[PDB]
Amino acid sequence: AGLRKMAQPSGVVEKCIVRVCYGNMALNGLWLGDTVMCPRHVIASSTTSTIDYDYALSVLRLHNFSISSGNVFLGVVGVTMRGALLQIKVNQNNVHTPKYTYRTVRPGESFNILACYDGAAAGVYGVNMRSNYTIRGSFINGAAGSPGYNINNGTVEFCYLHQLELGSGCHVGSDLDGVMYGGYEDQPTLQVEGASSLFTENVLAFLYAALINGSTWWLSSSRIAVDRFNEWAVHNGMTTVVNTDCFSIFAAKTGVDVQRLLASIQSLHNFGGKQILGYTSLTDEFTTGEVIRQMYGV
Amino acid sequence: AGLRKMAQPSGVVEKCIVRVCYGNMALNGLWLGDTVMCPRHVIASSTSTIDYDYALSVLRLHNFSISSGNVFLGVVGVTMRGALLQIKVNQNNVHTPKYTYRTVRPGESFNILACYDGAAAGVYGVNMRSNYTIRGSFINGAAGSPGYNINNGTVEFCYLHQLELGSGCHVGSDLDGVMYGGYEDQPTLQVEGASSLFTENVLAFLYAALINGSTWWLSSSRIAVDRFNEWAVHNGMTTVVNTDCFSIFAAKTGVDVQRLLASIQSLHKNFGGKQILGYTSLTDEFTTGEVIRQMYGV
Amino acid sequence: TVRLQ
Amino acid sequence: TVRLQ
Repeated sequence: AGLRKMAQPSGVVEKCIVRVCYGNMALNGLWLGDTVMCPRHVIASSTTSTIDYDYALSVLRLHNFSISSGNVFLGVVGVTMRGALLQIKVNQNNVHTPKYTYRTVRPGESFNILACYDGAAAGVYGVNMRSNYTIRGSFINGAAGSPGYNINNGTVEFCYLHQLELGSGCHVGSDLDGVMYGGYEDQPTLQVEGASSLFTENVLAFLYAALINGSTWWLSSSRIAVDRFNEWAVHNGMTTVVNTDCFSIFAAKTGVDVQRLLASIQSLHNFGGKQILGYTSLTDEFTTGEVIRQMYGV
Repeated sequence: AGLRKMAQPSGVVEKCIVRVCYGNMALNGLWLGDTVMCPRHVIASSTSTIDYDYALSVLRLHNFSISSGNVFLGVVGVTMRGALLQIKVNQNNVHTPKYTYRTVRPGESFNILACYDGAAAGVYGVNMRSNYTIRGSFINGAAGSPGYNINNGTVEFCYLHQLELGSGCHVGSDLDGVMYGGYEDQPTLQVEGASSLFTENVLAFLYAALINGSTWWLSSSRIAVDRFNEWAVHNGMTTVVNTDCFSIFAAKTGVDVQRLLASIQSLHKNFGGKQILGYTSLTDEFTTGEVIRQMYGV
Repeated sequence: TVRLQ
Repeated sequence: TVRLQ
C-alpha cells in the first residue's frame, strides 16, 4: 500500500558526474566515454547582458578549464558546440560508463533528476514534464548540468541536463542533443512560460492508485463521456483524454471505469477540506506506468 | 528556488543489498562486512502467532539462499537480534561503506531504498511520524529494504523494513532489531497510534514558503508556543519543543515562530482552500535541515 | 491487521 | 527573468 513520488536508484549515474569550471563559472557535466557534456553558459562571460556563444567559444582558452571527477582531474582535448551544450573531449575514458541512450521526453512523461553541485550528486527525486516544458524542481545556482534520466533493463536513458530557472521558479533543461525543452533561450532575459495544464491521464492514474489504496469518498456513480469532458477540460486547465485503453488494467481490478473518474475530476477540480493519499489538490505527476509498478511491481 | 522532497544519492547503499531466501520466504538483506542483516520473519512458517525462537531452533543453515546478484553467499551462522537475524556469511562485502547505526526520532528525515528480490528498485525521502510509522510505498517482498542517512561520507543505517500495519502504515526496526513504535512482527490486529502532523516540520516548511515568495497564508496574529501546544494535542499536531533552530529563518524572513503558529491555526479552519508552494498547506515532511540544504546549499 | 512484508 | 544556473 501507499503511493510516493520516487526515483530509480541513482548509483550508475553518480559515477558519471563531473565538476566543470571555467573562469567565474562552475557547474556540472556528464562524463560518458571520453566526452563531457555540460551547459554552454559555463563559458559565458557574464549573465546580465545577452551572450554570444559562438564568440565565447572562439576566444576559449582550453587550459582555463577545470574538469574533475572527485580529485581526479581530466585533461581537455577539444570543445565543440552541441546546441545549448558543450561537447568536451577529455583525455580519459570513464571506465564506469553505463550502457546508455539519449531520448527526448514529451509532456506528461516522468523521469529522475540527480541534483548535483560541485560535480557531486546531492539529491535524487522524480519529476514530470509539464505542458509548458518546465519541471517543478528544486535547483539553486550551480545545479546546471544535473542530469535527468530513466533506467530500463540496465540501460540509462538520459533525457535532461539542467539549464536555467524561469521567472517563476519553473526549471528548464535541454535534452542531451542540446535542444532546449520548450524552446526557451539560455539567455538571462525576460521569458515567461505558458500556462501549465494538468495532464489528465496522469490525474486518472493517481485516482486509480487512490482507489487501490482504499480512498473512495470522492468516487461517484455519476459518469461523464470522454467527449463532454474534453469540452470542459479546455476551459478548466486540463488536457484532453485520448487513449482510455491504458486504463483497462485499472478498471479491471478496481471495477471503476474512466467516465466515473472523469466525473470525479470535475467535482474535485476543491477537495472540500478532505484528502486523497495526502493530497488536497489534484496532481498530474504520476504516470500509469509509475502507478502500476508501485501497486503491483510489474 | 523550489522545494522538493528528495533522497540522498543511493549508490553507496545499492551494493549492500542481497536477496535472502528461506523456505517459501524471500525478502531483502543488508550485507556489510561478513554479515547479512535481515528481518527474522524470513524463517517464520505461516501467514498463527510465531515463536521465532522455535523457528530458529529448527533451522538448517543449508536452507538459506543468500545472493548478491547472481553470486551466492555461504551461510556460516545465524543469531537472533531482536526483530532481525544476523547471518554470518563466508564472504566480505568488498563494497562495505564506512557505516554506523542510529535510531531515529519522530520528526527526523531519512532515505528509503525500496528493494525487491535483493535489488534496489526505488529511492525516496521519508519522515518518521509521531506514531513511529512512515508514509511510504511498499508491497510484499519489500521487507529488509534499508533506511539510511549519509553524513560526511558515513552511511548511518536507521531502518530495515518489516511490515505494513492493517491501515497501510509502514513499520521497520532499527539495525539493533528494536521495532519502531514497539509494534510486533506478528500478523495480528495491532492498530497504530494516532498520526499527528509534526509541527516543527510544518514551521520549517512555512519558512521555506516565505523564502520562496509564498505569503498569502501569513497571519498577523500571534500565539505563545505553550498556548499553541495545548491546542495542538486537541487538533492532530505535535507540540513545539525546539525553537532555536528557527532563529536563522526568523532573521532572514522577519517572521517569528509565534506568527507562524497563529498562521497554522488559521490554516486548520480553511484546510484545503489553497495550496502552499504546490503542497497541502500543513506539510510536515520537511525538516529545517532539508530546508536549509535546498534554499542555501549549506 | 498487520501484514509482514 | 531567466536565471542561468
